[PDB]
Amino acid sequence: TARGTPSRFLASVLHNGLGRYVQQLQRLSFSVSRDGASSRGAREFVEREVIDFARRNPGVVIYVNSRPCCVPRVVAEYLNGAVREESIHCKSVEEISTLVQKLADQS
Amino acid sequence: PYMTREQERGHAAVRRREAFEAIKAAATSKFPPHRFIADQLDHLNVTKKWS
Amino acid sequence: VKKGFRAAFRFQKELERQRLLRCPPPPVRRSEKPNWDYHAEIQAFGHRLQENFSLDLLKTAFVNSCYIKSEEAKRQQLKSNQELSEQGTSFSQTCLTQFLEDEYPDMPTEGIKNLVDFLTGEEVVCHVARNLAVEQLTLSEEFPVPPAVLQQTFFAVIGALLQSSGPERTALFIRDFLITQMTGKELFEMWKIINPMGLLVEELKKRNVSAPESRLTRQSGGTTALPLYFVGLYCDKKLIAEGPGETVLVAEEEAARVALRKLYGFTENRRPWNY
Amino acid sequence: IGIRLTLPPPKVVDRWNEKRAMFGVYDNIGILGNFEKHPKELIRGPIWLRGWKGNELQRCIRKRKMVGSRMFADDLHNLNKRIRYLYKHFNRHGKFR
Amino acid sequence: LRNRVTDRYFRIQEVLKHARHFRGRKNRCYRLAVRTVIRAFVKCTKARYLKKKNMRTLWINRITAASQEHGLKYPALIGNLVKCQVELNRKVLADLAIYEPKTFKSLAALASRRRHEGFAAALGDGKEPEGIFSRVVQYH
Amino acid sequence: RSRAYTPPEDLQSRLESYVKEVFLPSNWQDISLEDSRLKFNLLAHLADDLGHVVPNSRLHQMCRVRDVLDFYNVPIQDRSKFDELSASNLPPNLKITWSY
Repeated sequence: TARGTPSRFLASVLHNGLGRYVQQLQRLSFSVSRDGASSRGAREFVEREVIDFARRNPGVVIYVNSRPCCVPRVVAEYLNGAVREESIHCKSVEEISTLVQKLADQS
Repeated sequence: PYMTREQERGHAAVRRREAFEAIKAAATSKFPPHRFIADQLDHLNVTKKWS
Repeated sequence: VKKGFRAAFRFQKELERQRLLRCPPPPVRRSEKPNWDYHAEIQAFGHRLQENFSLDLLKTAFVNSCYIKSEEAKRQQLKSNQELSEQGTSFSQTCLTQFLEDEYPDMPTEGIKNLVDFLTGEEVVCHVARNLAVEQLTLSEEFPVPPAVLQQTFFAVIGALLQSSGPERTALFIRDFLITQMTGKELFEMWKIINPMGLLVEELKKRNVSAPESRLTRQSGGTTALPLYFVGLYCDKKLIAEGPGETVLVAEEEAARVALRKLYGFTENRRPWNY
Repeated sequence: IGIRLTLPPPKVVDRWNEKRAMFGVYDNIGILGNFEKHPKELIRGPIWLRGWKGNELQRCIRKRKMVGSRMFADDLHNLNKRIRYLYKHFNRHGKFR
Repeated sequence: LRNRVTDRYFRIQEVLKHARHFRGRKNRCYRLAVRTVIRAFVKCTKARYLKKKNMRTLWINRITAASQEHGLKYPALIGNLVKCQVELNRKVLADLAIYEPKTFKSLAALASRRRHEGFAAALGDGKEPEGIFSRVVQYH
Repeated sequence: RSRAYTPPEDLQSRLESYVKEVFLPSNWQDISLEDSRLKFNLLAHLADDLGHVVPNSRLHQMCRVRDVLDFYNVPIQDRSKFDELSASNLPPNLKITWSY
């Protein structure tokens, strides 16, 4: 509900559309299990989409730690000091790519 | 009415007949779908790893 | 004792989250947190604002003097930051004065100087630099960064941009990042003054207009605790201003401020900045 | 609070134990061993269900009719009661008939 | 007990996180919290429709206030703003009334002018030249 | 010892010499490998020389010398995914870590 959840007003970071559009996404941190099914499609993401996505927007830093993890992770850190961590456990390549585009598109 | 009862007799029987043969052909072609080796091997793909 | 492992591990993670909530760790800098490479991230900082930088000049702009002093203190157990900061501050003040007198020619030099000192002050520059990844790439002593060090770092970034790709691109950078902080803010929330009635009298004397008459137009509930006085300020048989207030003196002061906004062109309905 | 505080000690599983590494051997002793022995002759357990499968009532009937001559007295009485209850349940109770 | 529930605390906390701002044992006891959070979610679901209805009535009240401030009425203002093909809605009209009242006075003058044009047109019945503001713009 | 196979540019002449000494006529691409001894000798010589061995799964796929030539002209290369991603001309905002 809305009385149990805190609310805010619509705003921007530093008037993001006035002079120029600044990509508000600093970073992204996948942790990818080399041997593990849970990061399986995520591995294929590292095989196929992450290079093209990185060349699509040079203002974003992408780290793949490739540690022996059990749940793979994307960490979208932003210009205003906000960090949003999401799990890419057992999700397909195209839908992970849409999630990454969601992370890049937002503030 | 633009037509009498005698004028309208049989004037759209052809289209009704073809519509019924179409829905009949749709009804009589209910039969289980094909199976592929590629789907079985694609589920075999669940333990792809890196090297 | 229920057998299993997943529920216990989930409860361990929730206990970790609640322990971090009840007693947060001190804020460590981004450099000694994982997933940090300085060169790729300063390149992404250059490409993020959509221009090009000379990477050595930007790297020398992001390194301070107290950092060098502390590193030479710690070696017993690099270029400075001053010249790029000086060039950036000088060109920033000059460009801000140019922009503020270009679109607002009726404003006096004192108000333009105070507007520039507001846009180059610690609050505006620290608010801009904390949302442009200047603080994370800043090599400073204590985290959180003191405002003077971060201000010098931001103006050194401006100076490095000047030396890299020209005064036109740097003027555009200042236009899109320092001007945009005065949108939605009134003149006297930036240029604070005391007793604007005498300054209005001086301004009208400079315009060779007779001294204004304070004149009570409207009012409501004068003998109550919640009055509503409009006072109009009149010059040559006609008003130059009208302002509301709770008392007569406060309404007179507010109408004087409205008069200063109207004669200097800083009304609420002025022409917006052309980006 | 119905959950443990500390994580349990790690369950070490030897996947290459003597039982695990050679599980399933000789299960095709009939089709490629000249049929001298049946695979149901290689499973170890109670003598009334070596190579046989049934529900609870058939299991109880077979257990009685094979080993009830040497069961314990109260175990015999409890199994007779279980047989009687299962007869009354399977033949007189249910949804489909 | 071969396999009993080990993941029960988190279901309780998944329910209880929406009851933390309640009064009395609705915020602690699980039964009361289940019933009251169920009721709260259904109330939110119907209160979306209630929000739309109440905000339309608030817009109508504000436009009626501004219209009677300009001497008009709400039915006259709306019915003779739609006849000028001025297809504004109640939210924009309310916002113009609250913040920008010279535009709303111009809209009220337009509505009253169209009202007098239609009122004179419906009085002198027959073939007559239409009013200047009473013309319609046909779209084909 | 590795799977790293780069097909030699003059492998044509080596294969000609090997089919010459293990047997013979023109149109050598269509010589049948139906005899087991000839296939064994040819593939053993090729595996001893080139260091690349025909797998058991592809041993029945080849029945002509043309299939042998087509098998030995494909580069099979082996490295970790660290050595493949980092050598794939990464953009300067991609940093790849391997804690193994």
